[PDB]
Amino acid sequence: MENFQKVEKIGEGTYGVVYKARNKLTGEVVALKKIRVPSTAIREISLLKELNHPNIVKLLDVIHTENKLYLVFEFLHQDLKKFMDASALTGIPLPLIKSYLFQLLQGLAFCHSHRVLHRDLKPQNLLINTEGAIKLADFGLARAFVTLWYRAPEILLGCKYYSTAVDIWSLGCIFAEMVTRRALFPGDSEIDQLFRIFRTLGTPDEVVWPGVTSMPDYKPSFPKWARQDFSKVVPPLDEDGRSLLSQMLHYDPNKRISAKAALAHPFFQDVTKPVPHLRL
Ligand SMILES: CNS(=O)(=O)Cc1ccc(N/N=C2\C(=O)Nc3ccc4ncsc4c32)cc1
Repeated sequence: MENFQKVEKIGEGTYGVVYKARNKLTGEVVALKKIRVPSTAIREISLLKELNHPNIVKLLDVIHTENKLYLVFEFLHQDLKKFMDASALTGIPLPLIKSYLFQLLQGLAFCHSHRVLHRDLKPQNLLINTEGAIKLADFGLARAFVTLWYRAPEILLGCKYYSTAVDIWSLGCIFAEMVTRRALFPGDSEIDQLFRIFRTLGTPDEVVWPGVTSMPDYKPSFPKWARQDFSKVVPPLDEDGRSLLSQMLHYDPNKRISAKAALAHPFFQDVTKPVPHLRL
């Protein structure tokens, strides 16, 4: 805490405040996260600094002093949310959307292989740089240690042991948002969130989701809505994209496409790595 010079507040998070800081020694610019200390957390966090991948924000150091916990991460200048706002008028070029989705899936496939979930993906957690790369931030902090727009159905229905599938659902929601320039399910409460999903994808039943009527928060009194055509939901997206999106938004967590299989989807046959025009 004394070895860093806080430059600016980057924003309050779920587990703490994040600051852009300069290492008073090395002189390097980093992202300092003050966690708002259980031994289990220390161990779980420790395993994360060994998780290195080009599409994951690197956890540089863990400072545990005076019974306080600070996480030092690599620093990137902008998040996807800010980039989307800046591109609201023209929208993000399809090639860039494809590139970003492709890299995010590589990052998830890597984390999922090590059995590490995110559980709380959102545009604010996706960081981009001038090189055309995009990285996932906050990976694993949920295990070691409010927007509901990207929350998977199983979580909303009370399933306690969710899987890697919840991250695929969130990514599918972000995918749709980049394409249409509007959040797909902008709920303002848990029941509103659930109902917005049902009104679009249809109220789930035992046919599409075996075991759904046995979920802890499922109510037989839920209204029964019909499923809408994806052509209406994400209009400009081509057939390959709609096909991939539909598999990312399958109700049944077991039928939902995995990150690895998504990487082989036809939608990515012509993927490239364009460079975005960022205004820092
Ligand atoms: C509000 N968007 S903006 O682009 O205008 C300002 C801005 C500038 C940089 C960043 N980067 N933030 C982060 C960064 O560089 N590394 C991180 C590691 C963990 C984490 N947990 C939550 S954020 C966050 C970051 C995020 C916001």
